[PDB]
Amino acid sequence: PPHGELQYLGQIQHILRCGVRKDDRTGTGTLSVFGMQARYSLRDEFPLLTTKRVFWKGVLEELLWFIKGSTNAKELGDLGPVYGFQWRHFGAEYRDMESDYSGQGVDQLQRVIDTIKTNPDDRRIIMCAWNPRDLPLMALPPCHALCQFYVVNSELSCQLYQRSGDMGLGVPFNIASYALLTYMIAHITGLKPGDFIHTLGDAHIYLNHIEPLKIQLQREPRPFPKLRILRKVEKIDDFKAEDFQIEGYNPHPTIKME
Amino acid sequence: PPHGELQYLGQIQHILRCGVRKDDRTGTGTLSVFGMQARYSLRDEFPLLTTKRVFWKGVLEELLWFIKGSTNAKELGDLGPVYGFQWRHFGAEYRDMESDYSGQGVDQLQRVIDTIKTNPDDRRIIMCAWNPRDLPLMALPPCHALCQFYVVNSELSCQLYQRSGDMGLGVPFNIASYALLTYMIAHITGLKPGDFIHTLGDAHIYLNHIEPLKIQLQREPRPFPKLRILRKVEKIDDFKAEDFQIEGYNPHPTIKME
Repeated sequence: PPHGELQYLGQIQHILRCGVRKDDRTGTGTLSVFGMQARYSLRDEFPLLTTKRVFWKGVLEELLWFIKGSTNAKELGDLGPVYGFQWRHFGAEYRDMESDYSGQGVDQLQRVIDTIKTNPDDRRIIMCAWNPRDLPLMALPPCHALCQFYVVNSELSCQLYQRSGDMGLGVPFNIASYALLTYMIAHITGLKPGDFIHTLGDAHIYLNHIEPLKIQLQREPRPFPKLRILRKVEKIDDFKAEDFQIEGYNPHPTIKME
Repeated sequence: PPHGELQYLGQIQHILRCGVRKDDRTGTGTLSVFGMQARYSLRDEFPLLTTKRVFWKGVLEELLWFIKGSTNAKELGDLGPVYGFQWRHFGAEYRDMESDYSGQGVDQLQRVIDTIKTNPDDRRIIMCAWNPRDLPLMALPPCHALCQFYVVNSELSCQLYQRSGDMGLGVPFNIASYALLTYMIAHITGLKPGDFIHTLGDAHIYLNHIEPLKIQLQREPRPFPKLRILRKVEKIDDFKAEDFQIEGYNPHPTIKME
């Protein structure tokens, strides 16, 4: 039964071979394919990629920061609404990063947790993230990412749809990130993690990443690690970095893409 | 190079074999898998499924009705905001179906067309549809479907993400529907149709459809038809049913699912 990371390596191989040239916002070149999907099992393993060392400590710390709702870069400097502010205070008007937003906006993340435990069958267990630069740009701007949860047989699955995905830098970091979110939610709802499904719109490789990813393709995945939560934790806000332990992670060396 | 409909038949076969029992809103049973994707080429063919006769005339008429923005069921009886009203008047307050909503709300569909012709590289060419019953239900309710367009080399691609998909009845009808939308938009933006990518959250087969779909699996797809637009058309509002001709469609017989 093949290793999940073979999907990622195959998608990289496909973009290299079949991707078409397409420029991004800033006019920087990519090789691009529209529409991809991959599925990573979260059952007794954790999809932290092994063909390069992925920055797990930063996945953890940034996710914890989003879950706090912070718009204070210094906790990770008044950034405006980023993934925390929209995840915890969606639609509440944003003053400074120090302000007080209790009971203000939709709390998308708590709403997710609450629906899982009031109606696990619900097909609408959805949380969206916006790229901050889109918010001033237009009325009803499109989300950057939408995440859907699904529960069957006491297992929690998650599907992330991203309207674009940077295959070299952003995608491995996001697989780990939404896998960890799924572990965290499953933990507080008394469910077992199931699958993480990653779906992209414009899946792209930046031109300056082709060579480093060409070498990464030569590497054989090792068995994924396990993730342990080392405490019975109750509310999603109560998690801290020290509650998590990655086990049996043995990646190939770091690859710098910029 | 296999026929695109083999993907659909395979997904049906997978749900039958591996789907887990899961109830819908009304407590009706389905076999369910979370996360699927399929890709249908729109290049010199049109993905109107052939293992059963799909109701093309109703795909066309309902799509044309959505594009009108109508909330008048009699044009296809004051339904409230359905896919037209959100596609053409997103956020404008809805009185009666006869009212006057020019310049009211975001016109998601025109916005899509306008971005394709002002910035084809844009990764944010997105239009969402809501299930009407969700609108009174909560603040910032999740979309039912999100559709993303993509342009490279003068080809227009579309990805539909649906948070649930009824595999027996709804999915063939939606493949044809968003394929036709893609043909229509490509036509008015001077592009060639590219791919239609169909991605689902909870992909499910209703229990009472298992037997009919079991027979449908025994059938061999025929070559997809072609779709012709028989007029140079200018604005998306100017299309009419008689502008379209399906050619070389030779499906297997109708299958009634209810």
